[PDB]
Amino acid sequence: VQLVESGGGLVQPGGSLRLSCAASGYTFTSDWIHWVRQAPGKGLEWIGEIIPSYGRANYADSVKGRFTISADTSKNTAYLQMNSLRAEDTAVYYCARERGDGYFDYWGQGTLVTVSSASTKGPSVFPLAPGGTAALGCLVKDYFPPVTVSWNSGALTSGVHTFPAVLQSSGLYSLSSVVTVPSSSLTQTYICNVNHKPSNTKVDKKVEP
Amino acid sequence: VQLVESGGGLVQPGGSLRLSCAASGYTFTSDWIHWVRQAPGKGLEWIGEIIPSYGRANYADSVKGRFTISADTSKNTAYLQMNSLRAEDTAVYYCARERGDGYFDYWGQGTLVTVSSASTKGPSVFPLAPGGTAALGCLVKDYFPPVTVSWNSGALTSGVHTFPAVLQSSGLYSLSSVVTVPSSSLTQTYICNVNHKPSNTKVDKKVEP
Amino acid sequence: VQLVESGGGLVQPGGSLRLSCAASGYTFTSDWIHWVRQAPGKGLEWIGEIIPSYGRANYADSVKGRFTISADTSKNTAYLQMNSLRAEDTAVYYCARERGDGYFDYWGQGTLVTVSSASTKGPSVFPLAPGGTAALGCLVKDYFPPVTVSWNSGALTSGVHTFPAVLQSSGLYSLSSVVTVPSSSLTQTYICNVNHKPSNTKVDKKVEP
Amino acid sequence: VQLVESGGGLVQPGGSLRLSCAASGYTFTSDWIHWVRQAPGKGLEWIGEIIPSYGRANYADSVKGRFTISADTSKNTAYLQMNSLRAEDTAVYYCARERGDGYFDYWGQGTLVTVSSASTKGPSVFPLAPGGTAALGCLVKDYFPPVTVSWNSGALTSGVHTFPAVLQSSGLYSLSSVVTVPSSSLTQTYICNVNHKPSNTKVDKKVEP
Amino acid sequence: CAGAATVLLVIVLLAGSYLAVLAERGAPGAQLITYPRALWWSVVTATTVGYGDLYPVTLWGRCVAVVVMVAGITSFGLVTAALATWFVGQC
Amino acid sequence: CAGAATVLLVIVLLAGSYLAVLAERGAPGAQLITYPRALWWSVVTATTVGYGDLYPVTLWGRCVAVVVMVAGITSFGLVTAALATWFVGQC
Amino acid sequence: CAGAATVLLVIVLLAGSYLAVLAERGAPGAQLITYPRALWWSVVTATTVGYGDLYPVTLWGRCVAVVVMVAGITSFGLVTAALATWFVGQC
Amino acid sequence: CAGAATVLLVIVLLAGSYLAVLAERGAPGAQLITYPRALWWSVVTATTVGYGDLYPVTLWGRCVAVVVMVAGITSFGLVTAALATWFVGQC
Amino acid sequence: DIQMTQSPSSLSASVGDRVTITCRASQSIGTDIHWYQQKPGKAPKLLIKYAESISGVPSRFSGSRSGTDFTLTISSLQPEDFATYYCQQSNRWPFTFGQGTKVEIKRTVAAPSVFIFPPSDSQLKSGTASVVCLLNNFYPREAKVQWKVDNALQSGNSQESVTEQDSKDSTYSLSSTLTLSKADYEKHKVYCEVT
Amino acid sequence: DIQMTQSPSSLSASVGDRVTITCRASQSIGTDIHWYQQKPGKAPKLLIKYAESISGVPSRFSGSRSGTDFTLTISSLQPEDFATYYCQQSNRWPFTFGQGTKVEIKRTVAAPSVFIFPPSDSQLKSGTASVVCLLNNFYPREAKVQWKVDNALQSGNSQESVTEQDSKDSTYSLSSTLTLSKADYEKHKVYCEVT
Amino acid sequence: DIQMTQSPSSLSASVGDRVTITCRASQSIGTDIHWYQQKPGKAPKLLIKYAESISGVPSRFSGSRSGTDFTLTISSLQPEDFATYYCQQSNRWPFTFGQGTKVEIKRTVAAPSVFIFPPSDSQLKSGTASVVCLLNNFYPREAKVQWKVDNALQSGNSQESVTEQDSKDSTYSLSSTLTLSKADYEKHKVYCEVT
Amino acid sequence: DIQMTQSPSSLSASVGDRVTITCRASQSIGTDIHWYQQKPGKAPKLLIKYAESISGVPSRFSGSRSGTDFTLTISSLQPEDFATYYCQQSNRWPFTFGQGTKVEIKRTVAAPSVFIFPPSDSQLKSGTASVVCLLNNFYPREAKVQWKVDNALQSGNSQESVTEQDSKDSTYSLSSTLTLSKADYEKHKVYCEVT
Repeated sequence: VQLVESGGGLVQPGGSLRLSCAASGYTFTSDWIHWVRQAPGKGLEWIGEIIPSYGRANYADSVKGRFTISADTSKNTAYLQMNSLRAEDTAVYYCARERGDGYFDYWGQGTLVTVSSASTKGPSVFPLAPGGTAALGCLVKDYFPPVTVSWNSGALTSGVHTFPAVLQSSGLYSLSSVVTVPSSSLTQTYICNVNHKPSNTKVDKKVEP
Repeated sequence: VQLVESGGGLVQPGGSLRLSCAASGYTFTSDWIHWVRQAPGKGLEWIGEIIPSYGRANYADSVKGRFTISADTSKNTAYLQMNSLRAEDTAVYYCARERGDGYFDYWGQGTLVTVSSASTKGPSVFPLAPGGTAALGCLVKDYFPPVTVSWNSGALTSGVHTFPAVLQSSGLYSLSSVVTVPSSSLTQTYICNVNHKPSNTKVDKKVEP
Repeated sequence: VQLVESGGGLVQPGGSLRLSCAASGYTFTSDWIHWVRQAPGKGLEWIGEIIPSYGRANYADSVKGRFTISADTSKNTAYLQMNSLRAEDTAVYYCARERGDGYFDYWGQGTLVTVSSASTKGPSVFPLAPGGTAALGCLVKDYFPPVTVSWNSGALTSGVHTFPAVLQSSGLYSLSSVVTVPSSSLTQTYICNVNHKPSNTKVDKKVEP
Repeated sequence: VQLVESGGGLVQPGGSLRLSCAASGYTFTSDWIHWVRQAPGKGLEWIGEIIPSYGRANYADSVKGRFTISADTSKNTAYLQMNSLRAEDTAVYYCARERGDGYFDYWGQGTLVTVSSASTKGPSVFPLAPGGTAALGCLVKDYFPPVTVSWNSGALTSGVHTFPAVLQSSGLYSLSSVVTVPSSSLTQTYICNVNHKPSNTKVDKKVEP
Repeated sequence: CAGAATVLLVIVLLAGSYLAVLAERGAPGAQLITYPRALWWSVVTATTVGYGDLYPVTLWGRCVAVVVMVAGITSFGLVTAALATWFVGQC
Repeated sequence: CAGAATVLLVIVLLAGSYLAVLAERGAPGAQLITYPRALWWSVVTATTVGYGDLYPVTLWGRCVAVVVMVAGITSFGLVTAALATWFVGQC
Repeated sequence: CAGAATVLLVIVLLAGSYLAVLAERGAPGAQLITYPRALWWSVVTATTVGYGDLYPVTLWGRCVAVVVMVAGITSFGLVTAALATWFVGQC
Repeated sequence: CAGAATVLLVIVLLAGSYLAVLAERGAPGAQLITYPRALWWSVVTATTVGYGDLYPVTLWGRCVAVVVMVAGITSFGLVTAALATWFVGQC
Repeated sequence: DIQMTQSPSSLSASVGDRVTITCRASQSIGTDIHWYQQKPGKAPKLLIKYAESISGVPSRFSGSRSGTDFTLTISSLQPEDFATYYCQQSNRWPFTFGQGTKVEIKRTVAAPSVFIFPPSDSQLKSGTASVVCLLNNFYPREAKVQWKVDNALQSGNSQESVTEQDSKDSTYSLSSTLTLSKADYEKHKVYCEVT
Repeated sequence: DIQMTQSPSSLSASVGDRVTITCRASQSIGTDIHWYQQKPGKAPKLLIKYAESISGVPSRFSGSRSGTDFTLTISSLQPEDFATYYCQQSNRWPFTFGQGTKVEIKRTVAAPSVFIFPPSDSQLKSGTASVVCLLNNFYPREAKVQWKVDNALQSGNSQESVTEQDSKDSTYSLSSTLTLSKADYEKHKVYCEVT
Repeated sequence: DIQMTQSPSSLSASVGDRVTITCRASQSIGTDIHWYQQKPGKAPKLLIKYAESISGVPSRFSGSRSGTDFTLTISSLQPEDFATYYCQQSNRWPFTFGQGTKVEIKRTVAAPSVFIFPPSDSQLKSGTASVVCLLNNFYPREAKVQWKVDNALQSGNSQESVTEQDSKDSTYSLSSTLTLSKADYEKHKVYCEVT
Repeated sequence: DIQMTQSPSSLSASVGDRVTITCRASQSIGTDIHWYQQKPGKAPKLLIKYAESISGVPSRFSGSRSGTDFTLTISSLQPEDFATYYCQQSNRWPFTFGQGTKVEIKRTVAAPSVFIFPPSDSQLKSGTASVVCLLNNFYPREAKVQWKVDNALQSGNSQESVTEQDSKDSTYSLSSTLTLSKADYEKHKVYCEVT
């Protein structure tokens, strides 16, 4: 039993965007799917609830009657229609099951909905190269908006410090993915895998000294 | 469905005066007609209520048992008997329908009841005369107490700025009715119509340069 | 319908004393007789209540279980047994009818219960003598404890100013009963009548110039 | 009807210890035995309750689910299982009967449970010797942890001032048991009886000048 | 018979509700002063349930309340026996 | 029969109301201490409605309350069946 | 018959409880917004007891409340007569 | 018969009261935690009156409450019909 | 217990003026507060009940408002209204009264009719020499009566008393007494100069 | 009684901006508060009920929240929204209204079209000499119109009036009057310099 | 949880005087508070229940009042009343007790019977030299016992203990101990001057 | 609406220590508050319900007390407990969460393993010259990494990032970046001295 969210990335102020909570596991008649939110480094914001059964869907005065919540028992999903979007709506949006007991038993991965009048961009990706344990990394430079980084297609994971995104003075998320490795391996494939849903990227960069 | 008030102008301190709310539209068995008030530039004052049905008529401690509220289902009216009047009672008095739901669905025009020991008077009426848009006006000088001003018997209405009444150092409401007009018209009839219910006036003044 | 109290004058600290509320007028089954008190120039002190019917008799934590309230439907009376008396109990004690409605419809004259370790005394009585309206009076000197003064055995009452009792530096209530009279009467009997229940006095003093 | 406690003396921080409330007198079906506590010179601490009937046993958030309360209607007892003990648990532990009325009708003698990482010790016992009334005493020196002192095996009791235990700069309870006696008796047996449950002592010391 | 009983009840409820708001307005701090809520009051009373959100503070109110009790309990009882037979005579 | 029942009830109500204010006065913070309001209490109880503005804080009170329940529910029930027949035998 | 009645009741209770939390959520300060507590509500109502911890603030709620009363009082009454015979026909 | 019914009821009341205080103690802020007051609770419930001074906050409590309702309403109803006949067969 | 806080204690309002007296209960007490006029020396007299009017009570007396603030108003203060006014809980056991509010009628500066009185012969034998000095039907209360004998000032054994306002003239009489050792009073007797 | 405290009194918010008006009730009043637009000289108009929308009310007007804090919001302020907004209890008897909140529309500094007016001949006979001076469709309100005659300054008998904001231009007309003794007005007539 | 705040902590009231002890509950707790006398070393003893009296409890002990303020009073304080007094919630789960109030009996300045004690021979071998000094049945508590040896003052290893007030004499014994290295105690032994 | 006030925001408590987190509800909310562990980047995880324990939740986690003050306690803080902790109303509509409380694990001063990185050739063509400088698995957080080039100090285009505490080592990596115009970076390249 787990919840799988779809949609959401970047919109323009006043835009529109539609979030999805596919059900995927033992699902009772009368559950509310709920919608919660967290701004950059903020608390959690109860926003809505909906019984997919009778399809009645209560909202926050905070989020008004700007957003609509849709049901569809035929797809065992629920959806977060998102009109009239504001700089504040900038946040992550977790759905959640609540059985009528009034706590959140399970929680959808949660997606990032970003809201600014600036445009999408693309990561440069510029590699860092290097006894004991030596450290090699890469940069994902000058991007916008939600950046993934796995080493060797997710194989290597240990001593790996993929940092938080700095807001470049320019206006562009330049990160810095890092790995610690024993020095004897440079032998060993080391190719850092950048993904962006907002800019259809797949850039992999090789690390030799 | 609308409410039509009668009566009320000027009394002497300690005087008496009787206000009227003729019904005039689809009127149910069990409505309360209510009485609300607004002093010069003040808030609204719930004062009373009355079921014309059983004729029971509740009042404000603020307005005591100085005022009585009368019913008369035969005239589909209700009335605001007004004994022992005080400098404070100086106000406008809106009636209102309330269906037992406890908000005011409709509202009588509301009248002015004034209370001072000074006497009624009469307006002098002294015209102001004057390319593009030129402006002509008139004064309603040295009056007491509630002054009406329409141009051409209500025909002309645009660019018309009939001001608020200033309290003349004397003790007499001298106003100043104003109109903006294109200059090519002085051709055009321009005669400003002053009414007073408290002093049976009808004075109309003609405007040539 | 009126209530008539008996008893009460002076006791020694820790003494005992018994107050009486004879009924005297249309008296229902189920009335509470109550006991209220007022210290010299203080508020009123609810103290007790009693249904003479079942004879259950509630008291103030303030007056503890020091005082008992007795019933006696056979004498249509009620009584205020008064043990363990304190300097504070110094007060006047009104009884009162309360029908179970919880206000006091009628009120017994109320008596004075005084509490000090000093002893009873006796009034000297020393007359003051004197055109228009001239004024003649008398003094009731060096007394203890509740002093009555009527002129001519209660006949004359007008222009009469029988003062409040001053606490003499000695420790003895010396008052000053006063009358205003037209001067032509000194002709006219003028003899001021001092009573004391605590010292069996009846002293009457004659006023010539 | 009275309650008799067993167990409890000294444990090491994080230790365990089990207290006993043998019933001993007319004992109804449905009484709660309760557990109360008092730190050195502190207030009383409600800690638990248990119906020996259904054996349900509620505790203080203050004492967590660190302690368990056991029932045993077959021994008409109840018990205070005491895991995970802290410097604070240092206290005396009274049990008490409560009939479901919610006050404590009877009270077990109460025992001392001490909690420190220091070890048990033993009292030196060093006598003090001395007309009118002369005074003779003894010391119970350098002990740990709950010290008893009776004169002549509990025979003599009068003018006897067995002091409170001082915490010696060392870390060891050195007391001072004292008696006043008329001087003519030194004739008279005077031998002060020190008991310790924590160190199996029975030391009696004789007093000659 | 049963439709008479319902009506009687739906009368009593509409009667009481009416009189209550009437009975109650004027009394500062009266709650029971709008027909809508005066209705809920009047139901909850005739059902002998007694939630307590609402009740008369005034004498005249309570006098209403009594009739509402007397008339409305009985007349509701009817609709309660009514549907008690209907399930009886059936299954 | 029915007039006997009403009377019985109007007795119980006047009984209970009486005893309650009696039972209750003295207990600091007693509400149920004036016959008028002790009456409303006594009605609301016998109707099995239970508003909760009012109730006994004292033991003796509640002892009253019980009789008032026992006697007053039954004796009210009578007046409830009474008018249930009267609408039955008629329509 | 009696097992039908219980079920009917245990239906009404599960019906009402359901609809109430549904009816009530969204209304700021609604209490009666979780099925568990919406159940307690629904029992306490059908028993005509009326504790008052809980009740509908919303219209739609109260509309629920009414059905719950109407259906649930009767259907409970059945289980109340049910066990009233069972003690009668026995002793 | 009727003496059986009273006893049954006076059992249920003593049953419920017992279990309630048991059911309830431990729950911080439980009111319904001393047999005396747990009794008043248990009466007021079986009478279907519902004052609301007192009630269970705990689940297990309410589970008690239900039995107390079910058993106690019926068994009280008996004592209510009992004295309803006794006044009937007499006057 | 329940705490009626009457407001204020003192009112110096002028006759025929609008007079209002406040009683803040500590909790909501329903409508169960009653008013009580009590005049110097007399029993409380109940004016208002249920915050409702009693047989024989004058029309000026009405009592309003609710919550915690209860109001007894005298529309048009009268000369016969000089009294203390009391406030009574009924809601909770036991009943309580308010601290009480004294009303004093205001009116036009008057003066005193004054009347000095040498001491009774009979009293002069006794040993004390009580010189009285009467001051009749004045307003305001504030009055400075000294003594001098042979025109040096007397702060020795001066005992002022003042009376309750007349129930019709809302005036004030005073009686300054001056007690003297007979053989201080024989030394000099040429005698109360008021201001 | 029940005390709706509306918040704030004054709002100078710009057209198409988000506007919000608070009503703190003194106790919990259920959902029983209603909103009322009332425009200068006109009757209250009910906007929101039960804190619910009325037939014909514009979509910008919604009313939310609960407990003690009730909120009427204008999402996108309009030119026709210059009004005072009112707040009404229903929960307890009697009904109450809030102090009221005035909205003033903000917009671009404009200027006045000005129009001085010598006094009517007919009026000059009477004995007074009322010089008017018109100032049309300006923003903000703040305006300093003096008089000088023969270029010494006039603080004598200057009477300013200002009009209610236009329901479409959210502008302000003023009318400074200057009353003169005819035989002070005959002495000198060369005439209202605005700043 | 529920917060009984007993008031005050300490009472130095004189025997046969009127003594009163306050327990403010945090909420209204019905009448469900009980009193408990507990004497130094002994178990609580229940005095009052339901705020009602227990079999065997002395008549001086009564407990009154309600709301949040509960009062246990000792009309006439006794010598056997030196104790700490406790206060117990029942209304809500779980039960709670009050901080407790210690009563100290007041009486007439007395003095000490004093009794210095050289150290047990057996103990002198051990290595320490415990000089005791007894002070019997005094009042007040405040007492200044120093040591000097050869008439230079001792602030070294002075250990005072004081006893609980007698249950009949409401008096105080002290026992100042002075521990010495045997070979500081052999150096000089001419010995506790009290003030 | 209902206002859960969690207390405090920040906790720097040491592993295996007793950790406690407070949630004051604005009104009594029954027992209807739930706890939620949420770890950097992950969804809330429900720890406690009804203030009751969930399948799979570690034993250290218990949640107590009532009224307005609710408490989630970690008896023995763990390395895997570095998270933010949340608090959820259920009593009234709508649900609410607490401000949240961040726990930071304390442990022994360590140091950084440091690793400076010259800019990717491919990037030098582009036009910027991003010098990185890595600082691995340190404690505390406080670290002062400057730059100098040719030993004059650099406050130009220094961009520090710090990582979330390891879920096992409760340590901190930093990555100071320094962006340079390629033709400021060609002028001088002899290079991040940490303190």
